[PDB]
Amino acid sequence: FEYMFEEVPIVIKNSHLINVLMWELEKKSAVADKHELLSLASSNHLGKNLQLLMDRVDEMSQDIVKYNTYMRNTSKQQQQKHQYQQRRQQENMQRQFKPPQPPARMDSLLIAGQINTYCQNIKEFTAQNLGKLFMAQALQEYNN
Amino acid sequence: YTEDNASQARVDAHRCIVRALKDPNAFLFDHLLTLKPVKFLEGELIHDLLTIFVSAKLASYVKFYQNNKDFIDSLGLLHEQNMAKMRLLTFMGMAVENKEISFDTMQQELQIGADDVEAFVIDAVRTKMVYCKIDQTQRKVVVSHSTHRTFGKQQWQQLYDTLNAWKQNLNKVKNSLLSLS
Repeated sequence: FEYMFEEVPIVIKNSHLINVLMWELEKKSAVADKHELLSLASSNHLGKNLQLLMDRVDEMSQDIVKYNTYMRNTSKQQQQKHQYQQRRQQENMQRQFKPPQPPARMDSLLIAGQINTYCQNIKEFTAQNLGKLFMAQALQEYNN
Repeated sequence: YTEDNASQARVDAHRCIVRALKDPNAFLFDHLLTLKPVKFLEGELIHDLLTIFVSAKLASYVKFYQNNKDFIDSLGLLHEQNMAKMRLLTFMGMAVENKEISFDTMQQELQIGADDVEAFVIDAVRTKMVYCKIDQTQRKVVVSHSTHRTFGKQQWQQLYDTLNAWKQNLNKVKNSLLSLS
């Protein structure tokens, strides 16, 4: 699952007349403060990040519980046919069926790469809020 | 204007205050004192009421209603709306200082009874000047913040050493957060 989707890095490019128009707009505008990055309360942005993860691991729990049963299908049937090996080979000396399919394994790779999308983002979410928590340790720091 | 042609600045100098003393939401009477005509004018005219308003408190105005019933009531002004401004500016200047302040102060400073406080605290917390709170069970007024009437060189000085360590504490994290990558 590491080469399941490789990532290509993005670099921003423009002409210089957009940089004129970036310099043109920024002066002539209303003052839109950029404050929305350092927000320091998100627990339902974190909550639905983890709740959408939990149903796919429960989907992953569904996939390997039946993977026991597919082995529970085959572990009986291999010994039952080797019982039928020892049943039928003893039969012709004294005279002188369907194997199951597994769960189809592209969905089991699709769930791990989907849980790979939860793993990179919620841990990048982790120090993202913890950075604004630790800069806020410096905000209360003089106040007695 | 300048000091020279502040002689003609009589009629709007009356008008700017007595339109704004009709206005119950004009809250800065410090900007009406920083003018070149207004320090030049003194006497009975309405600038004399401003020094009762800005630094001074309701003890300095409840004398003044006994002296002139005529002159404050003459031009543009009714008295009880002026009172509720002066109810605020004593209490707002009190709520700068203590921020642990009890209930009995305002029955004794602002001269109302015991149950007239709790509607009146909402009047201060609505219009944006002091955001106050009541721990009403333990009979306390905890406030969050308060606004000042005139500055001083102490007043810049509290702003300096609070902000200087706050720059210095953010110097440490600007070092530490950019050094991660």
